[PDB]
Amino acid sequence: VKQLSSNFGAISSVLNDILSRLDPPEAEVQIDRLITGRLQSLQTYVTQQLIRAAEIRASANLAATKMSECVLGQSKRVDFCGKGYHLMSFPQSAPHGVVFLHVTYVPAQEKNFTTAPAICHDGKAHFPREGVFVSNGTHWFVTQRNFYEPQIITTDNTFVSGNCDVVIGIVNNTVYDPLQPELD
Amino acid sequence: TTEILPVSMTKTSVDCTMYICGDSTECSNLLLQYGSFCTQLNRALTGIAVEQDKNTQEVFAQVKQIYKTPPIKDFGGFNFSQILPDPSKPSKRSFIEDLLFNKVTLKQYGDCLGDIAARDLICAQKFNGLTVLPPLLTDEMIAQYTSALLAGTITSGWTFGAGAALQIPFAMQMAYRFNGIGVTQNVLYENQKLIANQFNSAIGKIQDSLSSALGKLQDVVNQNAQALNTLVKQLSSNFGAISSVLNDILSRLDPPEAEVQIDRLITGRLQSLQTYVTQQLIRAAEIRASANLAATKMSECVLGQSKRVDFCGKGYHLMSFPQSAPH
Amino acid sequence: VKQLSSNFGAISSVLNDILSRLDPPEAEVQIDRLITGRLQSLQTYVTQ
Amino acid sequence: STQDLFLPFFSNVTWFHAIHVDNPVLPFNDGVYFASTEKSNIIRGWIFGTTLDSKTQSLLIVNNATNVVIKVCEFQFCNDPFLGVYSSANNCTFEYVFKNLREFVFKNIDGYFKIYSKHTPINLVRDLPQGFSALEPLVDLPIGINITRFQTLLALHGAAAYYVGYLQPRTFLLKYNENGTITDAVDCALDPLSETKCTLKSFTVEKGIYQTSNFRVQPTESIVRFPNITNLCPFGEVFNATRFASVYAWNRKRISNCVADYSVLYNSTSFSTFKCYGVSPTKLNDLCFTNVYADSFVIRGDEVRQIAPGQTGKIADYNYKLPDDFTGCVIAWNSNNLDSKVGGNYNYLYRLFRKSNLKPFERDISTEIYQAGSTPCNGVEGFNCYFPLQSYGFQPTNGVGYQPYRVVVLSFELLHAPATVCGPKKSTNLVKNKCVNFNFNGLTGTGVLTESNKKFLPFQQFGRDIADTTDAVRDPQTLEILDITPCSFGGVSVITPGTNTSNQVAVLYQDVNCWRVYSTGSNVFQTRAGCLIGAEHVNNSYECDIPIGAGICASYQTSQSIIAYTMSLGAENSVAYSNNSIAIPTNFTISV
Ligand SMILES: *[C@@H]1O[C@H](CO)[C@@H](O[C@@H]2O[C@H](CO)[C@@H](O)[C@H](O)[C@H]2NC(C)=O)[C@H](O)[C@H]1NC(C)=O
Ligand SMILES: *[C@@H]1O[C@H](CO)[C@@H](O[C@@H]2O[C@H](CO)[C@@H](O)[C@H](O)[C@H]2NC(C)=O)[C@H](O)[C@H]1NC(C)=O
Ligand SMILES: *[C@@H]1O[C@H](CO)[C@@H](O[C@@H]2O[C@H](CO)[C@@H](O)[C@H](O)[C@H]2NC(C)=O)[C@H](O)[C@H]1NC(C)=O
Ligand SMILES: *[C@@H]1O[C@H](CO)[C@@H](O[C@@H]2O[C@H](CO)[C@@H](O)[C@H](O)[C@H]2NC(C)=O)[C@H](O)[C@H]1NC(C)=O
Ligand SMILES: *[C@@H]1O[C@H](CO)[C@@H](O[C@@H]2O[C@H](CO)[C@@H](O)[C@H](O)[C@H]2NC(C)=O)[C@H](O)[C@H]1NC(C)=O
Ligand SMILES: *[C@@H]1O[C@H](CO)[C@@H](O[C@@H]2O[C@H](CO)[C@@H](O)[C@H](O)[C@H]2NC(C)=O)[C@H](O)[C@H]1NC(C)=O
Ligand SMILES: *[C@@H]1O[C@H](CO)[C@@H](O[C@@H]2O[C@H](CO)[C@@H](O)[C@H](O)[C@H]2NC(C)=O)[C@H](O)[C@H]1NC(C)=O
Ligand SMILES: *[C@@H]1O[C@H](CO)[C@@H](O)[C@H](O)[C@H]1NC(C)=O
Ligand SMILES: *[C@@H]1O[C@H](CO)[C@@H](O)[C@H](O)[C@H]1NC(C)=O
Ligand SMILES: *[C@@H]1O[C@H](CO)[C@@H](O)[C@H](O)[C@H]1NC(C)=O
Ligand SMILES: *[C@@H]1O[C@H](CO)[C@@H](O)[C@H](O)[C@H]1NC(C)=O
Ligand SMILES: *[C@@H]1O[C@H](CO)[C@@H](O)[C@H](O)[C@H]1NC(C)=O
Ligand SMILES: *[C@@H]1O[C@H](CO)[C@@H](O)[C@H](O)[C@H]1NC(C)=O
Ligand SMILES: *[C@@H]1O[C@H](CO)[C@@H](O)[C@H](O)[C@H]1NC(C)=O
Ligand SMILES: *[C@@H]1O[C@H](CO)[C@@H](O)[C@H](O)[C@H]1NC(C)=O
Repeated sequence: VKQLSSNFGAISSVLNDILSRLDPPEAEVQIDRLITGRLQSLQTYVTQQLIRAAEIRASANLAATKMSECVLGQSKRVDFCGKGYHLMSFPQSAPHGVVFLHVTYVPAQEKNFTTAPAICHDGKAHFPREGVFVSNGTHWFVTQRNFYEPQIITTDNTFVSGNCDVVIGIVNNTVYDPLQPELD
Repeated sequence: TTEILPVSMTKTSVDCTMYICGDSTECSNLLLQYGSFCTQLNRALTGIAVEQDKNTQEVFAQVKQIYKTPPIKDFGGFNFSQILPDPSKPSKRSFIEDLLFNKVTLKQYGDCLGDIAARDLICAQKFNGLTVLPPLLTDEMIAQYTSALLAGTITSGWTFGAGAALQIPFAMQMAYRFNGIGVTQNVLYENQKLIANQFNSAIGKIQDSLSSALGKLQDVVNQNAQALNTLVKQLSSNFGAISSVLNDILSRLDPPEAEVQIDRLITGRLQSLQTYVTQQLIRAAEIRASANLAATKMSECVLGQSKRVDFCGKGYHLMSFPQSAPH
Repeated sequence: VKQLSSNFGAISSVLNDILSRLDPPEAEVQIDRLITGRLQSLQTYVTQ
Repeated sequence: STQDLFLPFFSNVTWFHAIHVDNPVLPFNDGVYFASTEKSNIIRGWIFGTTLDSKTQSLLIVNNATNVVIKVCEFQFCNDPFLGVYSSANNCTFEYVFKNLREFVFKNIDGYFKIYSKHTPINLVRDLPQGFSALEPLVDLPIGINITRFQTLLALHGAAAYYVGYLQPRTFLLKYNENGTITDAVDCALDPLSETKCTLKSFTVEKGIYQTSNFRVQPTESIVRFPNITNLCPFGEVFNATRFASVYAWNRKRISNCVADYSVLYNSTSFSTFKCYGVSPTKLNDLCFTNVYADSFVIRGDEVRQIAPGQTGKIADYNYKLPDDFTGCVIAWNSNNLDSKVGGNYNYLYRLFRKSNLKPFERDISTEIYQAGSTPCNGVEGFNCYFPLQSYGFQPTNGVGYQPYRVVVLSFELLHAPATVCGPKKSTNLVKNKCVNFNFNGLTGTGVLTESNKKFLPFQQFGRDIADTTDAVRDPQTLEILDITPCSFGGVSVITPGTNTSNQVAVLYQDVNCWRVYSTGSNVFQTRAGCLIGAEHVNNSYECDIPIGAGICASYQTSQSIIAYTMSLGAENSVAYSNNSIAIPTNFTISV
């Protein structure tokens, strides 16, 4: 709207001022200058609208992917659905857009333990099935990686592979084997 | 294996009157009728310029804890000395970053006075209103960010990307990652020396292949330079006027007859500036898509272990390490 | 192809019609109008 | 926004008193702002003029006890005029018959003397007051004189004080309220802050960093360098020759090494036709001319319109042809007294017949019996076999169309090669290493001149770069090569905490190593982004508030001031790594 006051090299930017005081053959050249200038303005507007629409289109594709993978499922890709281990998401509509509420899980209070890769019982090497071996200082337990829940090392809890001569930091401890008491 | 990504481009600004009129007062009085267009062009350019800093922030500044690598380098036989910062060079850059920075080749008024002008291309640009603005983060700050990311990954695995960094021995982390591709831990623990030797040899191959590659990063520099030099060359067009030189027209012609020629030149030079700004916008959109991809890779390959095929290399992904490169 | 019939403020859109009936000094201004218009058309095509 | 002659904001005005317990003659440069603080009607009027001594014309604007009198005459003004002015007033062309702030603005443009004014109630004792009030048009007098000086007319027996300021061409941003009155303005060239206000087209600026404009230097001197020429051009054997040539065998004469001062023809020669191609007649006095030639002939009066580019007719087809691209002038005058004889003057001739049209600047003198049809002539001249040339019968009693006219065509080149004609203009000294307006052989520009190592071949005068602008020149006096450099270079930025918060700003000069600065002040600090002026540097490291660049940021802190620092990247914490040590979380957090 503001660019309508440009002369573009004509006597005035107002058509009615040119049409009075000038006859058609001399008014035509001035009108032609104004026409060229105003077509250029419209062209610039349309080009910048196209570039902006492309950016909004990329944003909307991202929003559709988030709706599919965070709201309609649980996502394992890191930082796609918030900070932390993603639990669930809820959408809310906003004017011209969307807001996502990401509920995630955050590990809170950490404690230090000494750890070991394997346990050497009887010339055998025992490895955790799905946990880690830790020590409170005097005793040895197996736990899960993301929450502390200590447990006694049993044979239904580890698995054997090879002897104790190859693993770098193996330690000596006993494995319960929870069948011997029952057989007796 | 290595993957190269562009993240940012050169920031530019234009003095519209300096380009169109030079030091001619009459041309400036004539150009006062087109001020809205120069303001509009500069708005578009400033949008591009702030977007570049936003791109760099999104790729490199994810974590705000600047971790330090431990003095004791006991990582189970893995040797990361080639990607950790050298504490003796002025720039605290790793060996590989120093090699990479030497493979891409990127001013006072008294410095170029007389002959030096119009010979040196930068001064020819600067005498016509075309300036290049410096980025917000220096190379040293980006190197600091990358070293923090590296120290986090090799001392705490993937825990520092979800909260506080929890330390774990490096071999036990490697065993965890073997669990994540479907291989039991004992394979790693039994074959640990072989695995460490293979990793060290592969890093050596990367190093020896770089000192001998970065076309994706050189073409961005070349494109920006070529556009600015094309703008400088387009000042010799008549656009249907008697000459392309304002001073030649202003002598030999009186104001009423000089105005029509000056008007032709003004229209032509505004069109040139407009074309430059449009192509800069399209290029900035492409660089923005590339930087979004780089941020996603940093999140999913460096701060975690990815199970999507071919996103983080060829084969079953184990881990990734970032290095900064110019742009 | 269709945009070749625009005058762009010239007497005609056909070069051969202008070149007959007009001498070089007066034909130059009309030809200049046509040249500016057709360069603008090519530019718009390349941008889109 | 409007560009016009205004009084700049915060200027330095002169102050004059009439205190018992001043009416000097002042300059009138480009228009005057006149303010008057009164309570007793002491200031009564003005006189405007050049010499004010009856040799020239002067303007009197006086308020006598009863009337307002405006006169334009030749006055013998008194040395000390007052009320309780002049002696003579001979040739008059135009005639017409502290509690107060009487503001006037006086302008003199294109023969019109323009007056704006406004009156305001005040209550003060001294010093011109604060505030804003726009003056309205009062009168526009068609006097048509050359005002250069002026003098105030006071009255005698009282307390009065008057202030004088001078107008300059400026761009202002004026504000109109909903009633149509100007209530505020911004001077767009006072400050960089004002420049960002002008660009954003608002009176309010938000916090940030803005690019303003490249650093500009205005020229101090003007220089002219023309060759050493002493002789005057031969206007007397070109325009005052006793015999002219016939149009078919037209004459061409070389002209060189002479000053082209044509004002000597003002009394000499009245021209019915004088038209110039490729140059404006008002620039002839400031130019130097290359390859000058003069063509002379005599034609009939009706045929003069044919001596022009792109013409038809027998003169323009068989006798004399001009190029389509012609630079030069055509001059024609009636010569009935010289070239008409009572019996009939048959000395002058033309070509009536030619197989084909002539090329530009081609002469044909061939007298070959023209064959009209078939049946060759064998040069015998009969039916369809005509003598090619024909003669003009010039008699004193011809109609104006049939009378003789003398025609001179001047052909030359401009601003490309060394020249030797060079119209009347006095040369100055050559000054170097300063931005100066310059004129070299008619080519005008602005810039800084330096000694050059370039060696020109003898046939060249100017040197041009890739953008086609002239960057080297041979001096026409000392024959030494000089380089030309622009004097506007370097980027500028302004840092503001917001106009709402403060008016204090900082300025960054991107191409200065700390002087091409607007003001030095204090707190000059050097960064890789440039020289920063107006900010205090601290040794802390905060988060980035306003980005300056190259790692440097700025803020407005606590007394309040702008501080510049190096941005911090975050907290530093080292991980407690060992080869047999793990850390397990014991509780969790649920975060949205
Ligand atoms: C490590 O854990 C062991 C096993 O729980 C702890 O030993 C127990 O201590 C409690 C408290 O005195 C006794 O009631 C249990 O009977 C003990 N169990 C066994 C098997 O001895 C031990 O105190 C912990 N060590 C440290 C340093 O905290
Ligand atoms: C774990 O137990 C094994 C055997 O049960 C220990 O290996 C023996 O250690 C003794 C004393 O250190 C040596 O004299 C033997 O030669 C070792 N090998 C055998 C008996 O085959 C091993 O040292 C223990 N690890 C410890 C205590 O950290
Ligand atoms: C880790 O790798 C570095 C570099 O590959 C090793 O340092 C090199 O060691 C050799 C001797 O084997 C020297 O000749 C080189 O000059 C060393 N280069 C540098 C840059 O120091 C290093 O020995 C490897 N192992 C450890 C434990 O650091
Ligand atoms: C102020 O000036 C005016 C005009 O110069 C004077 O009016 C003229 O006075 C003379 C003398 O009586 C008359 O002959 C003219 O006809 C008057 N012109 C008019 C009225 O237009 C006036 O007298 C002056 N006032 C004083 C106080 O001197
Ligand atoms: C300017 O005033 C002078 C002086 O009166 C005028 O010159 C005289 O005018 C009278 C009036 O006709 C003549 O009789 C004299 O011969 C003139 N010359 C002299 C020397 O007295 C002159 O005409 C006035 N100019 C204008 C433009 O009005
Ligand atoms: C210049 O001279 C040439 C040769 O005399 C002219 O060309 C000839 O023109 C005649 C007709 O006028 C033809 O019959 C010949 O065949 C032409 N010969 C050649 C070699 O072109 C030419 O017309 C002359 N140009 C002018 C402007 O007079
Ligand atoms: C685990 O964390 C929660 C909070 O995140 C603890 O619950 C808080 O306990 C304190 C006192 O122990 C109360 O004052 C708060 O009101 C509790 N908050 C809530 C939301 O109930 C909980 O005690 C922690 N558990 C352990 C074992 O540390
Ligand atoms: C774990 O041990 C390290 C070693 O000193 C210590 O710095 C750190 O604070 C400990 N962590 C906890 C949670 O106690
Ligand atoms: C851990 O380091 C100690 C020396 O500090 C070493 O004796 C021990 O064998 C190492 N353990 C492993 C598993 O490498
Ligand atoms: C505008 O005009 C109205 C009506 O006369 C008046 O009340 C008001 O004070 C004027 N000024 C402004 C700033 O509105
Ligand atoms: C102008 O020319 C006329 C006629 O020759 C002569 O009388 C007059 O004095 C000249 N004027 C001057 C002084 O140039
Ligand atoms: C032209 O020459 C005649 C010849 O005597 C002379 O009378 C006349 O004044 C001259 N005109 C000039 C030189 O302008
Ligand atoms: C012109 O004048 C200058 C200074 O007066 C002198 O040095 C020079 O020799 C003269 N001649 C030429 C041809 O420049
Ligand atoms: C400014 O010049 C000084 C003195 O030569 C130099 O040490 C410094 O490198 C320059 N500053 C910058 C930012 O280059
Ligand atoms: C900042 O540090 C430098 C060097 O460490 C010192 O010279 C300067 O005085 C310090 N500035 C302040 C304000 O303490």
